[PDB]
Amino acid sequence: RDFEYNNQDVNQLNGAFISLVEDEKIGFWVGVGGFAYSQFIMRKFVKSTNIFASVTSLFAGAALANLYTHQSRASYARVAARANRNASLALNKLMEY
Amino acid sequence: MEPFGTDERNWTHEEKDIITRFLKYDKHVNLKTAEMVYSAEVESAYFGKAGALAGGVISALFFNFPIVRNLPIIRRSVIGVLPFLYCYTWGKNTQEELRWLKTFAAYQRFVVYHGQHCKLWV
Amino acid sequence: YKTHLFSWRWFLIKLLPSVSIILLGYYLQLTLKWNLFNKQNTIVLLITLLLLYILWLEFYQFYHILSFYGNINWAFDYDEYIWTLELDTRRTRLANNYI
Amino acid sequence: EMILPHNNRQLARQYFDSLPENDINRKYYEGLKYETPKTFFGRFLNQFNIDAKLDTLSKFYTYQKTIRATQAELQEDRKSYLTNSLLFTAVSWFSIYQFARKGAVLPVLREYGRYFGTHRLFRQYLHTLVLPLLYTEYALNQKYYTHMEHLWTVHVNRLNQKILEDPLYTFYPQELNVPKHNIIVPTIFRDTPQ
Amino acid sequence: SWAYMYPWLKFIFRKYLDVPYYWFYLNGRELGIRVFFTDLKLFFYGITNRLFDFNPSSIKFEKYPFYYWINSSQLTEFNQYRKFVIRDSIIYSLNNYII
Amino acid sequence: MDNNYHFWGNGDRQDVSLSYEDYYSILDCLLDEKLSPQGLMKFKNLHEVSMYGVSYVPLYCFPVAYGISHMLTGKVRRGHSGYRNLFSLMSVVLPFTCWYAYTTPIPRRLYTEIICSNNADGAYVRNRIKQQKPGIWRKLSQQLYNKNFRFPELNQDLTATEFPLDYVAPHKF
Amino acid sequence: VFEFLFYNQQHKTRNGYFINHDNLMLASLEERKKLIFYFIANQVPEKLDPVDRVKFNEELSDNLSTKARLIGSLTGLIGLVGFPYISTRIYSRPVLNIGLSLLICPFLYYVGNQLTYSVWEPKFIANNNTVCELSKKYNFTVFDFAQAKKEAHLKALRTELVSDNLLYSPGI
Amino acid sequence: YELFVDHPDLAQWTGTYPKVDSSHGFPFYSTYEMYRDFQENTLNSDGSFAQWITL
Amino acid sequence: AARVRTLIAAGFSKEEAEQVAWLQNHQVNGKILGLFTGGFALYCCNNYFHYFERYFPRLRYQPFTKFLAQAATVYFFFKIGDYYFTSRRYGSNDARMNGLMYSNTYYSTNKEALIQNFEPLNRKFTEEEVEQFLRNEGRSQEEKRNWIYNPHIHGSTEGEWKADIHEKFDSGKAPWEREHVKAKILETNKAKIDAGEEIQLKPFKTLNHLDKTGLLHRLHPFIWTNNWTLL
Amino acid sequence: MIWKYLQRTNRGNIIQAGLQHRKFENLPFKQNFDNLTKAYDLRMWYISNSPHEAKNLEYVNELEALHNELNYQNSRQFLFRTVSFLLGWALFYQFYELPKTYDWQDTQEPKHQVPAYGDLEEGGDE
Amino acid sequence: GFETVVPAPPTRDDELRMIKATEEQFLQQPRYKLYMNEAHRIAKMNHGDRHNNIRAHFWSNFALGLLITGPIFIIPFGKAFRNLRSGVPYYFRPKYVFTQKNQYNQDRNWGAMKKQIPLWLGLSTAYAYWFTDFSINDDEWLEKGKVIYPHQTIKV
Repeated sequence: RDFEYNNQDVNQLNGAFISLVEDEKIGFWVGVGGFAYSQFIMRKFVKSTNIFASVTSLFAGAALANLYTHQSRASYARVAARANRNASLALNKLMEY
Repeated sequence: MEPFGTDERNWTHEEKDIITRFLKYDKHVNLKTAEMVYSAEVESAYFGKAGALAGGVISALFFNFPIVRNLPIIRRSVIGVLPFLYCYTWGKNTQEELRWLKTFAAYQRFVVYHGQHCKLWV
Repeated sequence: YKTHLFSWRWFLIKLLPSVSIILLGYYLQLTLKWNLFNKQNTIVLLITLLLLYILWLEFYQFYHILSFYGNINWAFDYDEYIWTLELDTRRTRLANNYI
Repeated sequence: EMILPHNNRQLARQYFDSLPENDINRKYYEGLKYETPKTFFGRFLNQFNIDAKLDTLSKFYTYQKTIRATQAELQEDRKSYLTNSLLFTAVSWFSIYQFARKGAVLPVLREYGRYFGTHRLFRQYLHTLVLPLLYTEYALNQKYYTHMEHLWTVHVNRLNQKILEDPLYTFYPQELNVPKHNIIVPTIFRDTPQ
Repeated sequence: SWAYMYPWLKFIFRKYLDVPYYWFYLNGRELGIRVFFTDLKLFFYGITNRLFDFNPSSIKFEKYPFYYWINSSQLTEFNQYRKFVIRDSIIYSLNNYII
Repeated sequence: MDNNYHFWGNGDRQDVSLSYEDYYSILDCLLDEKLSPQGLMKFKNLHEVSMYGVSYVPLYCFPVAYGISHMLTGKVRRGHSGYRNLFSLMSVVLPFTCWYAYTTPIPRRLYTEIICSNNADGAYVRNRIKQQKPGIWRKLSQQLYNKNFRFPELNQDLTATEFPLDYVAPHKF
Repeated sequence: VFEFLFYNQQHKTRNGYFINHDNLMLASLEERKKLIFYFIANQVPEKLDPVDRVKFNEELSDNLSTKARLIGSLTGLIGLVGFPYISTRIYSRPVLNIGLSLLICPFLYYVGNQLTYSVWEPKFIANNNTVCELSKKYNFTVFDFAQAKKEAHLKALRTELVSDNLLYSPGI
Repeated sequence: YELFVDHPDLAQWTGTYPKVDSSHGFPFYSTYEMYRDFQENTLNSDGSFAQWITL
Repeated sequence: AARVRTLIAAGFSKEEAEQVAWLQNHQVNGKILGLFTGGFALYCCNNYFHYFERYFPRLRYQPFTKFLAQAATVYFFFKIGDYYFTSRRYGSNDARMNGLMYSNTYYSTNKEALIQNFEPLNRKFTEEEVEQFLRNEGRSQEEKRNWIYNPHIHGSTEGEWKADIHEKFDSGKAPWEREHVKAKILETNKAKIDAGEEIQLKPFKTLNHLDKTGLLHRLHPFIWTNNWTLL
Repeated sequence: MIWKYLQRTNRGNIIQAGLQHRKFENLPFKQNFDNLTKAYDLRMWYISNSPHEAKNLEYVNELEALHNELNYQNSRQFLFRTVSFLLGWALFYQFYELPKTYDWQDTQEPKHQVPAYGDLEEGGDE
Repeated sequence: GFETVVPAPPTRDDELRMIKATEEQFLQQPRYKLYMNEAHRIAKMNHGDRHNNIRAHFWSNFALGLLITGPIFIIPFGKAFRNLRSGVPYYFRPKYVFTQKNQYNQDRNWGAMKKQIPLWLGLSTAYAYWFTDFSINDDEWLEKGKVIYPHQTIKV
């Protein structure tokens, strides 16, 4: 016998994880595209340092990927926080001696 | 007995024939249901043949109608055959509908005789 | 468990003729100010034919409804080896009778 | 269903008895774990063994309700798809002949082809003969390939477990049915002392 | 014309009529507007999924005799209706006939 | 990501989704003696949520039919004057939109708990659904396969030894 | 609100510190055992036998621990190109050059170590036969995982508390 | 006053007496008979006993 | 200053997380107060930093010196704050000066107790430990469940089960204190015992070593701020 | 700043709007319902806004004529659209397999079908 | 399923202690919340306090949504009614009464108000229902129904 996580929390976590994985793949693709487009746009009209343009493109790509993945990541984080708090409290109640 | 629901497949023609045959001679089917099935099978035959004959009769007159008289052969034949097909389909559909409806009714009666319906408690 | 809920999946198909007649009537009411008496005869004929079909359907429904109130069925007496048709009353839902 | 093991004739096992020593099923009887092609192009090569696998399963499961239904459904679907393809091909051929008899020719392909220099009419006739069969093959291939991959995985799991009987949904013929004893004399009535 | 829908109209109204007072403390749950808004959001999500996501397949067998007539077994746990034994036996006999 | 994540009737984007009509259909193949207290409580909560949702259901479709009827009317807005025609058109159109909505699956946490339950209640529910409702069970199994939920009764199971009871659709293994 | 700068930050983003019961609530039994073994090895070797601890330390060094350091060093060396960045004939800015090098190279080292860890840790944890054997030998339970997480938090707190007076600690 | 000027019928349905000032000497463009039954069959009017019994 | 949920997210009860958060709050708030005080100094001493332009000629000629000096002043302020809060500053554990932060007595006592009495489990919980913990679900209520002895289910003797059940649950003896459990644990981690490392039976309870109030460490409460009397 | 973004309102939010000249610059050479609506709207705006009277009366007469013409055009459009909708409904009901797989349980009432109080409602016992 | 140890019949001293506890619990109740004194009074008071906190949160959220969603959404929505769909300025199309709106932009203002006010109210209500947690008083398993007596409420 071993400790059994709550079935409802388990199902919610599974759904959140599946959504998070799909959103992670989508966001990786989106961020790559955003970095490429940012580099192109900066080369189009911006006259500044190449390092500065590259840093701006990287920051823009990261921001775009986060904005594409913020919702799913936040939902997963909230679900994980609730489940972990519940599990820790239950285990501390069980392990108290 | 068969599944019920929108997603479930409809009863097939061969399945309906098999069900009618089972209801026609089953030793576990009551005499009232047997008489109902026999009466349904007997009278339902006239409708289809009568409809086919009506199509054959009306279509002949439509083949010699005023405008039908002086049309090319292909168009005249098509127009003439048009009434016959419609009336034959009507008669056959009426016969099949009557037979299958009474068959379904008999099936329900037989299921009641054996209590084969969920939530049907006396 | 006797909800007797009839599926709406056939109700729309059954009822469509009345809606078509209403739409034709609205069109005729909008067309009368701009059409001619002879030009509008086709609408009147079509409306009359649709009303006739509806009337036939309603007559068949009325006949079927009045029939269920009297249960006449044939039963086989094997004593005389015959089958005779009798008539008897029935017990059903008061809601069904009101409907 | 649930066939009684006492009345369960191991005819499938008999079929395994007649199986030769070179059958992969024997390797499956030895434990050959079967893996469906996880490589896309490889699965394309796997898209042509469905009929052979179905024949093998029919040899294995002549009484299984699921196997018989799958066989009948596959045959009916193949017949319907082939009839539709043949009707389309015949209609296309007749229409092409008649429209060319009046000059109407669709220049979908090149009017004169490269190399062989075949006429557009001949090329269109060949394309019309070819395409519908390929389309029906692709569609029935998707359907029956998924179904047969699942069925063959089930069969391999059953053979690797050395289960030599038929599935629980196997309806053997009437010859394999033990008739039921009709006469059953009830116990004579006896008063309970209490 | 739309008069046969008495059972359809009875459902929602009788469902709403069964609720006792919230202050009477039988269930203590009052989530009307909450249900409306949450169901609006959920239905939007469900429609979006039905539109641009993987759709459950509807293709099914259509040429086998009584292919949908499934009997109780170990794959069914035999937890069917208490009187479904007659149906199972009839299904088995019909399968023997069609085999 | 609404804050009412712990709501009994709340739902997620990719949870178990079932068509509303199916819900009512699913209510036609169960026995109350087969459910334990947890299953009974889940079923009662689902029944109450379904009552409220079905009450609010056509109302959600109300704007769609009204706009479509006006769209089907033409390019003129005779408010309260063409009201009769608009009302007949709405009485026709609303049934279609209502059927389309009732045929659309809707994700629900309670629906996921009732169906995909590791408990014996969930096992019995799955078995009875697979037995009595072929189409509904096939649709549920097809949806669950893409959700990576593997139950023993599922027809699209690669770890089974008995032949599947229904045809398998094209699915990526 | 700048606790990220004045406290310890490299101890939480490496060596499986992110693994929590949530992950254990999502994987299967064998995967749960593997993850628990990896977490126990990375966080609390005290519960592990000395031989298994030595083997796990060697495996971690061969897989990530030395590899992450190598990747970070490579990134920092790449960043260290042209150390005389601001240099002129009249004068060379030594303080400026040293400060720029120190600020650039550590950031590159951190980026490289993080990238190497995030890239290789999933494969090393998932597909290490030695890790699988250790998981089979140990079979840590849920209570063991909870105790390990608690002990890891306590040790992390102790690490910050122990080095509280590094300039003058008379001790009274 | 605006309502009575706009839709006098509604004013009659509202029982609002003619608010137009007819002191100008010219009769109003639209006179009407008031229906004060709503203003009468109330607990604060002649229908006090009837409204009280009803309540 | 570590948030109550995050410390509760990590395995900890309500009280233990609160105490750990109190310690972390002390450290982090001392550092933050020092840093913010350094920030208030620079906003006003900007002219003063340029006022001493005669005692150091290089600052005016080399601007980097000014920035370095500002950073050094900030660092000195942070160190002063750390000495004010994170230092030892041993003092009397009396009722007159405890609490008031002329000494860091409470923080020092909590840190020393945590550093001393905290040790890892250093072993794996025995099969009986998990089983007893699995049987410790809900039985911690104030009204103790009337455990019944069943001859066909509990077996052995009625008194034997009654004594065994009393020792397991009623007597309050943890599985860490069972004789057979201790013997098995000594047998289980014997290799580690062969290494000469002691195996702790009961896990180190953070609640038994940390206390923001300091009542565990026997610190006399402030007279003006506490009705209760310590010691 | 916030006031400069909230307290003051956009000019279009306060000013009485004008006519979108771009929407009235280029027009197709067809007497469409769009052109009819444009004429009707121009007439209505002139009538509601013009201070003069003679042009208002002329535009009123023209507006009555345009109302007649728009009624004709709308009648034609409504006829076409309604015919299309009815044909679509008929076709959809013609090709969609009507599900005759509903439960027959509501179609029977055994205790009602055969009177359970058979002759028990016919006279008491004693 | 595990039953607890059944206490014995309490003595007069324990009876007096319970009476004192009940008296203190009864005297503690303010008269501002008229709840009947029955078995479920304590659970009713607890659920009422939880619902009051939830309602206060919901009203605050409704106020916040009304303040926020307006300038973001309603005000731009006003630009949708600036001109008619035909591109001309919005003309007054009377339904039943030919109301004489002689003011400058009276027609546009009245139409925009009659349209936006329900929109603003509905948007505020939706924002409140979306951004307010009802889980404080929500009970998935209806576990709040346990009856607690005033004697068990307090210990003297």
